[PDB]
Amino acid sequence: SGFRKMAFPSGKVEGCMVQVTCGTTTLNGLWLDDVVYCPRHVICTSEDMLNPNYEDLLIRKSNHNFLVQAGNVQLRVIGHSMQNCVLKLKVDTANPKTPKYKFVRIQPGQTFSVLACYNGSPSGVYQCAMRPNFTIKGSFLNGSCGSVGFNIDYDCVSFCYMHHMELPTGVHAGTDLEGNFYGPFVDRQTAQAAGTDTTITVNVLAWLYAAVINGDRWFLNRFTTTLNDFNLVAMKYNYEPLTQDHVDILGPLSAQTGIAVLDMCASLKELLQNGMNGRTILGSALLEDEFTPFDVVRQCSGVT
Amino acid sequence: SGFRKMAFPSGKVEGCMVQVTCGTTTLNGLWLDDVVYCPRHVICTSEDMLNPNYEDLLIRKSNHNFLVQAGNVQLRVIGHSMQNCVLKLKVDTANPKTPKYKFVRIQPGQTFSVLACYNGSPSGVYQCAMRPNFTIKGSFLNGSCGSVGFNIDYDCVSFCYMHHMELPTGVHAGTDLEGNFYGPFVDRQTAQAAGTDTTITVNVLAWLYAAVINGDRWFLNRFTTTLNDFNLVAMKYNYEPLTQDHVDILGPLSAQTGIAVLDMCASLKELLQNGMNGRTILGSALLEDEFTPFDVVRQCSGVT
Ligand SMILES: O=C(Cc1cncc2ccccc12)N(CCC1CCCCC1)Cc1cccs1
Ligand SMILES: O=C(Cc1cncc2ccccc12)N(CCC1CCCCC1)Cc1cccs1
Repeated sequence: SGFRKMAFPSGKVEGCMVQVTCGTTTLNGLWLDDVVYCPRHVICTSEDMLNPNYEDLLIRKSNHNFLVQAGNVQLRVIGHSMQNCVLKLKVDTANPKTPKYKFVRIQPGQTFSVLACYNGSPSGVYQCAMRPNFTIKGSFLNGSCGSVGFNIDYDCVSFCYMHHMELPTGVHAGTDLEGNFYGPFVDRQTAQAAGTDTTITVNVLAWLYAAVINGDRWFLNRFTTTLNDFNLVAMKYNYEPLTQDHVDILGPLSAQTGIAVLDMCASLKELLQNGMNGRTILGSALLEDEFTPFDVVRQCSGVT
Repeated sequence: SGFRKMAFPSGKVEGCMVQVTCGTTTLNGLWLDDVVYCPRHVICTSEDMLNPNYEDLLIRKSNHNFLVQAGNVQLRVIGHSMQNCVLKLKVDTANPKTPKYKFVRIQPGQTFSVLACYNGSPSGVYQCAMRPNFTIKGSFLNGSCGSVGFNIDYDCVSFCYMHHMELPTGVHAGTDLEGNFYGPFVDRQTAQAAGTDTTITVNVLAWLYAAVINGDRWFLNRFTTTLNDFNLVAMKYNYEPLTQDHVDILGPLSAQTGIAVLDMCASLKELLQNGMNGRTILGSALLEDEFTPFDVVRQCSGVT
């Protein structure tokens, strides 16, 4: 029992973190096989960020201008290319610690673990989610760029995010491991507003199911609702619309607790309309939306 | 910017996790050098837990009754002893992945990372704190015993906790790596009530400092208070008394923000007396107490 914001063990990803320096800029790189993946803004100075032309800036760089350090040993760069907003630095040594891996592009509402790094060294691990506005509410300081987001399925590490940016609003933006930004963000130091940060309804429902499993049942009411009625209330409260795909995805949690999905929706509806009244659910005073139904099942079953 | 409940990278501790089986009971062990540390209740059946006499139960066990598996390879047990509530299983192979380590006994209010394990395999990592009542609010299922709590200082892993128990209240109890329980808990399946779970005031103040650094300043008021006046309010709200040692420990955060410790105490006092009014601080609707002043500084500075 007990329910925690849990991240995947970071060991497999720590073994991939390297330091990439280009000129006076230093950030993190991900070393998988004989390729080092890093944000392309490693080639920029702070002044360049206002209006960078990456292709032109890259012309003035050669393999030897990219310094890659794994531990206290330097890696030899034998090739370099730009794929969208990431640079692929081909090195002469395959990473002996390369885990089994995939590059996946996640959807909003999907959660992942981040291994925050500075100078190629891991400093911390936390769990977060891709917000519906395509931002992540991370914890990143200057130099954290190149830190990655990932999920683990037994032994396979699915890399889904690479950190690139902090918007003026203090939220974060980044790309998948192919260099494509999540959302409409660009790697320029320019006015970029995130968009409405809606609550991930399916994740809130999953977390309400986790609360019932773990004993917090005070919020359970005697009502039920329909998808349409529930969505009228969800829209008013800046909650994402709930689909039949979401109801289907909550099926196993519905079965384990004996609580139909639409009954849990009615309980959520009253929590939105009446507030918590100074009460908590799993030690939280707000409705948590950064646990997917898969995370709730994984944590409550004990997947290793 | 951004502030997250961050755990230490778990890699160094993942390399120590082994599976210990005795008879029909299986739990986790910590393999450091040629010794495997595990809860002594690995020798008990579910029936034995009601009234175990560990010394007598242990007499019927020999080195060969303890099965240690690291990965898919079995380790040879060449010696066994009971130190308080942990068993030390001497194996014939020193762990090739032993990090630099210490066994420390933490105080209440101190935070640590837990690598939750099942069958010697890591399943997740989260950050928690030793509560003032000596319980931990973890996330542990049956089979999680032997999972450890730790802190990392650069390359040294300080092991501070080993999971043993879940109290009827759903909270957790465990020992330091010498087998001594935190608090008055015993490894018996018997009625054990935790005691008042007070809020760690010094940690709440540290987190209020983190909020100011990260831009959430709405709670800052025009008042100040004294340690005695503040403590009269803190007692009423089940908050731990604040000492001059705590004020001293908050000095660097006070300096970085320009906010005197007693001014932050007055802000906290009004938050306790008036509530949040539907507002949040670092995306939380309650006052967070599981970040020490050291954690706030570490996260805000970027210690690797
Ligand atoms: O946002 C960052 C990094 C960053 C990330 N997370 C958190 C940050 C916190 C503080 C400062 C910076 C942070 N950029 C890079 C900073 C420069 C450092 C020197 C060399 C040239 C880049 C600016 C842009 C990238 C893309 C579009 S604007
Ligand atoms: O509390 C646990 C483990 C546990 C921990 N965290 C979470 C748990 C969740 C569910 C069940 C159990 C949990 N004990 C061990 C369970 C037995 C399993 C079979 C063999 C004999 C022991 C009972 C006691 C230990 C000390 C005093 S009473």
